Amino acid sequence: LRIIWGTNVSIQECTTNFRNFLMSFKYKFRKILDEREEFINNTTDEELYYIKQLNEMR
Amino acid sequence: LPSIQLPVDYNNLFNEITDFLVTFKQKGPKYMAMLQKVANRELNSVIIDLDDILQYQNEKFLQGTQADDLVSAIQQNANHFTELFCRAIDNNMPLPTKEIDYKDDVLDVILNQRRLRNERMLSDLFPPNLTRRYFLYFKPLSQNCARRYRKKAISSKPLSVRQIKGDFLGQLITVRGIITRVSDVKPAVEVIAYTCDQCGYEVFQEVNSRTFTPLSECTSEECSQNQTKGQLFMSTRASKFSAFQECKIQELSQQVPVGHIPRSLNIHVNGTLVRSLSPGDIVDVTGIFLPAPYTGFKALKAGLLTETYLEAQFVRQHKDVYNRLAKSIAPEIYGNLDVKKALLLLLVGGVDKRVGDGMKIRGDINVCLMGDPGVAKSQLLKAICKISPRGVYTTGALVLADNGICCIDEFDKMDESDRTAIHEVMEQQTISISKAGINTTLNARTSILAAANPLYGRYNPRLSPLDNINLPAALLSRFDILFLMLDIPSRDDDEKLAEHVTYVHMHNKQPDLDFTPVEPSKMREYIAYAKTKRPVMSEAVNDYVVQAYIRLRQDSKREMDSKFSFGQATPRTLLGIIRLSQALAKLRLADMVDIDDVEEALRLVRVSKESLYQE
Amino acid sequence: SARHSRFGGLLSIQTPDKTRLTVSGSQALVDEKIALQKLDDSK
DNA sequence: ATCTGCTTTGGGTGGGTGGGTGGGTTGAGGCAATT
DNA sequence: AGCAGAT
Ligand SMILES: Nc1ncnc2c1ncn2[C@@H]1O[C@H](COP(=O)(O)OP(=O)(O)OP(=O)(O)O)[C@@H](O)[C@H]1O
Ligand SMILES: [Mg+2]
Ligand SMILES: [Zn+2]
Repeated sequence: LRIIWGTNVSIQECTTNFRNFLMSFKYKFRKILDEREEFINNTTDEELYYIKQLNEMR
Repeated sequence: LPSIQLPVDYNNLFNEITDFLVTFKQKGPKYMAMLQKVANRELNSVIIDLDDILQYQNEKFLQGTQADDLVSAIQQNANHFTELFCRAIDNNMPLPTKEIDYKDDVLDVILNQRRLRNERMLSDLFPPNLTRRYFLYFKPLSQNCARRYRKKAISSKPLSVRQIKGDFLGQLITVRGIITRVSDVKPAVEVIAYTCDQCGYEVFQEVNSRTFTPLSECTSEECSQNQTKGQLFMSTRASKFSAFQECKIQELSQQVPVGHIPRSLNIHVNGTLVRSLSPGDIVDVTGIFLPAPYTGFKALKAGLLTETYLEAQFVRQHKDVYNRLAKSIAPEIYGNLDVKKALLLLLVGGVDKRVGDGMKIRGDINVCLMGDPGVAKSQLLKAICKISPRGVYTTGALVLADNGICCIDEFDKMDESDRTAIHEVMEQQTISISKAGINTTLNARTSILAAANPLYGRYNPRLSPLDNINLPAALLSRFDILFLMLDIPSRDDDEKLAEHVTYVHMHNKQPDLDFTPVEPSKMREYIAYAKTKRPVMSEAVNDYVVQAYIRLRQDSKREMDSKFSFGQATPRTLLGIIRLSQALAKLRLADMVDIDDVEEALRLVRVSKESLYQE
Repeated sequence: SARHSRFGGLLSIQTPDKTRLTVSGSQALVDEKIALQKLDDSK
């Protein structure tokens, strides 16, 4: 088992957490977090953000 | 290493310290409450008041159970008692009252794992300073408390850097002076935490010197038993650092003897005392006077001479409206109402500078005083520069005056380089540096207050003003108000001035009694309030000022037809007039700029020069 | 490692018994075969 | 694994056949160019 | 005193 030195947080859990974040995430979550939900559109906010960012980077 | 028998036993002193901490009261015990706050992560600095120790000692004596003199022992040798007190606190730290996230802390997890490893090994630690989260300081023995209990307080008695001699080393003393240099805060290492790439253990090393030699080979029991050679490596995440800062304290002018030069002394600040000293402050630093031994070869070469410094432990820092303000600006001179009014207008410097079209009209009123030697130019400059919060006094510094009035004395003498610098400042309000070593550009929206003498040393009526002034005509034009003060002999005025100066010399106070000058603090706060405000102007006032401008331009052209005129009016004069009106309105505290303010500004510009030239 | 040599990532691997060994390197931070290879090579 | 031996800081108790692109930085005095 | 080398 891999653990960061001096802490009690697993590296595997971190990797899976960030992978889940990247494969599935939308700007609408950010908008609701900042209390800007009423500005949510129907196309850009509902489309995966970082997946598009990875595709364009490739 | 022979031995002596000193009349001090540290066991009774340690017992006394513990009793003082657990029992003293001045609610519950004061120091126990402070320790409770320290445990809950609220507090990170414990200050021991020697006054409290004296009070506790005298209370014990009154009860009849006389004990050892703790305060004198602390004062005579203070380095040891820091560690003694820290140990006493470590022994009696109360349990926390508020739950905290232990797992978040790196050290808690590391020490838990160390405990687990030790338990496993047994089934088949770390220095005390590592876990400390507080700093201990000594507050000196106050003079009043020492006098109350019939004792002498060496610690709180102030000393100059000269009086701090070589026999004071190792004591708790106080120094008086002004700080001349403070270094940046930086991390000083107390305990170093290593790691073993093979054994999986951690080592700790204590550092109490300017230098140290890092460990390179594992010393863990497992490594030695197995003989495995595991290299030790540093880890900054687990080490313990204390904020460090080095300052310098210099003698005051009044403390240096006759025909001598001032001396300076180093100061070390650690823990939560950092950032409590800045250059220019006059302070009473209390600290422990210690040497700074050299190391290695330098120690061998240096001989027996030793550097010294002070471990800071406690720092004590030392401390009709128009007419009234004008007369109160400088009561020790003979009244110059117009000049004082203009200087107050300069001080407030009201302006609405929001053109936003690419650049804006200058937002500072500049004043120039030019007069034959004998009139109070330097005194006016000194007073107007002390009153202002940003005033900077120089002789023919600008950075310090940014967004403030600049006090330039002997303006005429100044060198061409500084003349070009000010010319740049007025036009662009910017400080530009173009050097290979550094390239930094700073804005400078600062006002200038200049004092100069005519070309020949005195004003010559035969020659016109322009010829009398050495400075370029453009520079004079750029000034918002140019004041020409002359010294005309006269029986009555001379008698009044002589009586004033002579009364001041005999009694050391203002002679005038018809009116009472306003307190400087009230004037300063009112000036700041006025600076905070923002007036406005209408269209009718705009038309009035426009009409005044055409009248002034016609009159100035007619005057320029002759050689007597200082200089024909220009749009700069219009901008100056409106600037003065805005400042006057700011003084009035009213948005709407009254015609009265414009009229007063016009009168001020007229009397700036014509009033005395026509004489 | 993508980052430079002085980035400074530290590891704690858990043995089948409750003891923790220390390894250095991002590759170790990600992988276990690399961690064991480094453990062997550092001897 | 133990015994033998050189060299610092920075500074004139190493020097100018090591120099100043290896650091020790103000003060005075002479010279060309600028005036 | 720390480190560089020969027995
Ligand atoms: N109206 C006055 N009342 C009292 N003292 C005055 C007055 N005018 C001038 N003095 C005195 O004149 C002395 C010289 O003045 P100050 O040094 O301020 O200016 P100055 O001599 O014109 O300047 P400079 O140094 O440029 O020649 C000061 O001691 C000041 O006290
Ligand atoms: Mg003067
Ligand atoms: Zn080890």
